[PDB]
Amino acid sequence: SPYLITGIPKDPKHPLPIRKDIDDWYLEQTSAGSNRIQLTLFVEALTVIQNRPLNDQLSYFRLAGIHGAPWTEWDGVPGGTGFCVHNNYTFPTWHRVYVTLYEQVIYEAMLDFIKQNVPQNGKADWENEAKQWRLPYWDFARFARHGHDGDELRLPILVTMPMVKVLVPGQPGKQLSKPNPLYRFQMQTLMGTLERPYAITFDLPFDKCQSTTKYGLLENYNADVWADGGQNWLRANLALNEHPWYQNLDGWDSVPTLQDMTFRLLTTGGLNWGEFSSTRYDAPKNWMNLEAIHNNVHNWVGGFMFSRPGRHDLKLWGAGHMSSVPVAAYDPIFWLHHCNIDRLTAIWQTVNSGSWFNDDKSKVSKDDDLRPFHRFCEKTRKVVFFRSDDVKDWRSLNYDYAITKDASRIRKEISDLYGQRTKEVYKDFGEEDYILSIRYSRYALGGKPFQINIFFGDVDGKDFYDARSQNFVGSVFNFSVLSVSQLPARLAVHYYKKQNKGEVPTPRYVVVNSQGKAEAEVKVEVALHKTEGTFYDYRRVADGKRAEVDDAYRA
Amino acid sequence: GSPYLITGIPKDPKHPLPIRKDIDDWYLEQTSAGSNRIQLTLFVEALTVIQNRPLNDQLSYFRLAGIHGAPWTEWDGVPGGQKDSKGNPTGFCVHNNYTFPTWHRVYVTLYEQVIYEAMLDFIKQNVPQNGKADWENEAKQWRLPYWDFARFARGDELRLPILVTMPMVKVLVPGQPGKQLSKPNPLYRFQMQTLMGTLERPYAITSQKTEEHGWSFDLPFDKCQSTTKYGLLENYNADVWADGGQNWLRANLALNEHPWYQNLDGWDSVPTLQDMTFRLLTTGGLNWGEFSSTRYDDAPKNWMNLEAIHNNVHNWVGGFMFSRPGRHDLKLWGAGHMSSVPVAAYDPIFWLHHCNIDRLTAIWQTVNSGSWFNDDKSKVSKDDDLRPFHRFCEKTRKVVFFRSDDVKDWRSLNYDYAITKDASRIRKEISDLYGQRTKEVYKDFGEEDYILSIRYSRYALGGKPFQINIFFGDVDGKDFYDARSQNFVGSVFNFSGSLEDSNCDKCAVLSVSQLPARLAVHYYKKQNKGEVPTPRYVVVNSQGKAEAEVKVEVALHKTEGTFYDYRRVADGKRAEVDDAYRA
Ligand SMILES: [Cu+2]
Ligand SMILES: [Cu+2]
Ligand SMILES: [Cu+2]
Ligand SMILES: [Cu+2]
Repeated sequence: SPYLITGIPKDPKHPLPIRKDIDDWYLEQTSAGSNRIQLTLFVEALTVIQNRPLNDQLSYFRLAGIHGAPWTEWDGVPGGTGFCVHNNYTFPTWHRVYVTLYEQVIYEAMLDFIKQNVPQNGKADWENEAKQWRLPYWDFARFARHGHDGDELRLPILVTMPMVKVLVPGQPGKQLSKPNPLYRFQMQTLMGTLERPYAITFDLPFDKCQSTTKYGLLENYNADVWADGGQNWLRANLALNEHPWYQNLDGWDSVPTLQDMTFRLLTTGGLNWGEFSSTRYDAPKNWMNLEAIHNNVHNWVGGFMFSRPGRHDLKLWGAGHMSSVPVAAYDPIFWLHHCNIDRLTAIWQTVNSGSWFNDDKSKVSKDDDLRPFHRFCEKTRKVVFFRSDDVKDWRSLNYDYAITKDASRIRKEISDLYGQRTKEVYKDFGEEDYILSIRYSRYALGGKPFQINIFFGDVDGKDFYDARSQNFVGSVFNFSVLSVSQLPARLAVHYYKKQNKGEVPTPRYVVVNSQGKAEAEVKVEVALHKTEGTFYDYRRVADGKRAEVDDAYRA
Repeated sequence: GSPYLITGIPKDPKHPLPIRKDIDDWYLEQTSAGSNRIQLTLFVEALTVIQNRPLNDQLSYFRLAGIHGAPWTEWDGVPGGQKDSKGNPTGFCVHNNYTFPTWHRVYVTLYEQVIYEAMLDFIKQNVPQNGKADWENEAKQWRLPYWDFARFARGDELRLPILVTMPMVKVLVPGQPGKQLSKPNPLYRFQMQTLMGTLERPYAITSQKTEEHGWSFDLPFDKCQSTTKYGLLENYNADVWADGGQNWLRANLALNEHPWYQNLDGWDSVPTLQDMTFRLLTTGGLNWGEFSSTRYDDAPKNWMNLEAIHNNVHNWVGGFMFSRPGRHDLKLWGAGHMSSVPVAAYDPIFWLHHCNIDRLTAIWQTVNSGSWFNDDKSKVSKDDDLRPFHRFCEKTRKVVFFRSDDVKDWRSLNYDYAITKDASRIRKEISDLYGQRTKEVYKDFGEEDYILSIRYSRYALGGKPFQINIFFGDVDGKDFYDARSQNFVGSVFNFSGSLEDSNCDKCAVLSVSQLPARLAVHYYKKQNKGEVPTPRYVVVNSQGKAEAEVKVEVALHKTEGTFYDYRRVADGKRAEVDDAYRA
């Protein structure tokens, strides 16, 4: 302390190693053409980091603690209202440094593991693998690879495995199945009981969790179930593949909204940095932003609803860490999600070279200290805080992405990964585009999170939640001066028009809280906009209206 | 060593006949203000010890579970490797025969006894001298809790036990009052150190894929290190199958299966499992052969049987479909150990399920006291050796196998159930626990009853499992699976295994179930001008495809007045599905 964040140190033998897609990396590592060493190193190093004591500021707990709860100091920097930047233009750059911190800590732990565990004849080889390793990213917008015995988005293979097989150093040809540190983070006692001042202690019972969970916290189950609510990865995958309700009807092709949004984000030109970088709002075509997409992914991975009114056999609710800004960083997938958010930023930067804190709005924030992150400044000869300009070129942190390495085919790569399905399905219909604009206050529920669901047509007063809900079009999640997001609406409008003799729909919205109830006093500005031509001159064509729900479902 | 005499927990005169408690009530008591938490600690610690015993210890968890089915080895000196008349591997368990309840009664007792013996060891080893008397007192009161699968958990719904849904559980630290430690919960799952397909010879869990003859399973159980509920799905990386998880919410959903229409607005629901259980316990006049088994030997009202209900619960807890054809974002399939005869006993909930099956047998015996292997068909099986379970015959002074008469009075094994101890109240208790909701919902409609009869062959797919789904109305050709499927009425699961005739001479059978249909008929009539529905059936395999060649006799029957004299009113017909969904 101060812990100097440098990125993995430069070695001439390892020029700008890449952060790989975690699925591609896992498949590579578990093939006979791999020594399986990088997999073993990541698992063993992250296990050590997770098991470190709380007084160790490089423990997993304390590293995750930087983001939000328990709101303590870190690296001598006063804390406590966490350190993470949200709803501001430094959202991408603060998180760029945070991810690099995690990567660097893991690398250092890998080197220690080698020193304590690897025989002499293997040390050079194991060190060599550690120096080439970079933190993989979870490509949340790319169709998963599978046997096809359709295509869908998925959580990483590794995140869905409670156990993982790794090498046993010193015993050639021997492998052992061990608990997988990417599956969850678990402490030895409930997090609400940790020694002061680190206790996690909220309208979700995170104090009653020993393990991080995805969708595992539901009301009206015994509280001891919450100690480890499990990883409902199939449910998370379902949420990640959110799309309009009509697409589940026979005869229609589906397009995951997350992929459509990500394709739009990467291919739409002309945004300034303030528009791209954040939900912050002090041109609705420009409201598709990195942070809003990131917010929905948090929601879809973790779940935010603890309850639902009424009677339901099929229960699609359930809450978990990733939906909650104070505790999301405890879930190991947090870091892989943010690794991809960093990749998306790098891609956008590559195809928008001039647009860096350029506009009058974001310019104010450019020189913000990115607390609590320290580095040694070459220009002033002293320890300072990171600033956004320090990480404009992510390569200065000694990592890269394949997609930005060979950027000569970047637009082709973007289309191949994120645009094929959208184009395939859109091309069946007329050359017009529709988008939804959404503007809200993140503070509208006193700071509490909520979800804004939009519908075209009649709203089921007892089912206004998800893609299973009649006439659902899409959602915007308040992960928590206004905030904005954008949704694709082209295909949902087409369907509505087919049922309603060509009429444009009124966007109807419901604001849903963590109890699954509709909030009547949260203002949301929603509008539908149309342009001629396909997205790959928008005009407002319908104003939003709040939908009513059943009395028992009202907050 | 051998023989291991199965006696039940030894008699302690301080506590003459302790009760096997409802596992949720017991857990709630053990964690409530006022409780010492000693029994919970003992069960967790003892079961953990048993689970960690080596494969060559026949009292290890693995070897006890191994008695039921795979890997089909010897136990207590009784040889394994049995093959049925078609060459299929067969284990010791009895299915589709009238000794189904009595074989399993002894099996559950074995488990309980082994756990109790491990509790005494734990106390002698870990508990300080000044606390040994108190801990021994609790161990001697403990009996294996039952999972009441048909009781609303504390709207109302059926649920897996609280304890089974907890990956971790807090237990006492013996030498330190007030102190607890969270430990992995041995009731959540059973996990070995390697994939079960790679265990030391001869214990590996392997299918007949590289065997000389027979069929046993095709789900990738050889690729599991842990037992799983709904965790095995096709088109995911095989490393996910090492531990597919406990999808307990999905299991709860299956356990609450009811007709499709009940999810529409304005309708009250009744869980079919509870309605079936209430019918099973209250319908008079069945003989032992009718009650005890799915086995049919040559009146549909008497086709509601213990084994069929048990079969459906196996399916609902574990899942049996590995895949589904076509495009589906919401994935309701997924398979696991409890659906599969060869490996179900590895899942710790198996024993709690069978504990309740034993309790249901005891309840039924209590209110049908003159019906014990009483009919010509079942009397033939009364004296079968319940291999591999040994006991001492006092009369001949030799070790013999258990036989059904030895366990007619379960109290001879030194346990009881609250519901059979206070027998004067038994019918009121059955109503309070299993009948209140059925009666409240039925009362809104006409005074008449409808039931579906189902007769099938367990061996229709060469031993493979399948599920028979019944519908009233048009069947969705891409969705013919469960309560989410349009017009679904109910299901019958073929908990399939070998022919279990290994000892028969070479030179020398149908199954039945019954479904409630009253409420579904009411809804169908409401949508079709009062028309009586033709039951439509689809036979579904593990790949989620319809088997057109599996023959099923389905009929709808009606009586005047409520069940709490049936006449056939419609015959069933097979429904076709989409071409891509056809086997
Ligand atoms: Cu953040
Ligand atoms: Cu985030
Ligand atoms: Cu059995
Ligand atoms: Cu069974």
